[PDB]
Amino acid sequence: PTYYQRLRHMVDDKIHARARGPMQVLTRQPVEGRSRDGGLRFGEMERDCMIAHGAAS
Amino acid sequence: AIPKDQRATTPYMTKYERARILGTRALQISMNAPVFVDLEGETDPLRIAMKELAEKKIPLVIRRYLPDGSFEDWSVEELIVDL
Amino acid sequence: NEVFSRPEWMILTCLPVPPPPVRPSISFNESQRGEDDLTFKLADILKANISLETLE
RNA sequence: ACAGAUGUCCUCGAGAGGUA
DNA sequence: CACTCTACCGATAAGCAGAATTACCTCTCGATCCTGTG
Repeated sequence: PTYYQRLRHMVDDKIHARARGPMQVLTRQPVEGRSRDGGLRFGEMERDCMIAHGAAS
Repeated sequence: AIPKDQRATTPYMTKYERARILGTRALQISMNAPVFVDLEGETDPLRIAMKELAEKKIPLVIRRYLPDGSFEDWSVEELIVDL
Repeated sequence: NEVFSRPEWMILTCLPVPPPPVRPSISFNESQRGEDDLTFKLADILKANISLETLE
């Protein structure tokens, strides 16, 4: 036997998926946060990795 | 300007060129466009594009731009596909 | 530049105002309306200009 | 002569606590 | 031949300005008065 604890992080509270959700007002870009049905952020690292991959389209 | 047929690039097809022609042909076949090969029971546009490229039956022209601004046109059928 | 950027154009004599899309108004809470900081600053500039014109 | 209501998303700057 | 400041650049020494990994989750607050009025 070994003592084990259950942490507060569960997959049911972290799974997200968006497809043409709510829009913003100023920048007209997807909103922030999972609770607001937001979208994932494409950072500069992802951009330069895709540049290195050569996928311009 | 176009370098006549005293071209000096490579007589083979690069990976980026292969991807671009495959994507363009896949999109064209996905839309209602003529196919110049025997589908032979294939229904995915990308696979139809590869089948067309197998015997160089794609009527596409590659325009390779020199850094100065000149460009030479290379036909798909005359480009060796070794990759 | 002779046509694109002259030295005498470096002094601001006419100030364009951004359109409402540039500085939109937030929803605030229920039955509450607020304005962006750009709108308040533009109103302050207009008030200062009017005061200067009247004082002159 | 005529003519009484609806259109879907609102915060925003911050602060704190954490996950890789 | 060095007498006095005149014109030149070569060091030294303090003041500014920027900028600091990426992505994600949750809560919690604040968006205004009073001297001056009829």
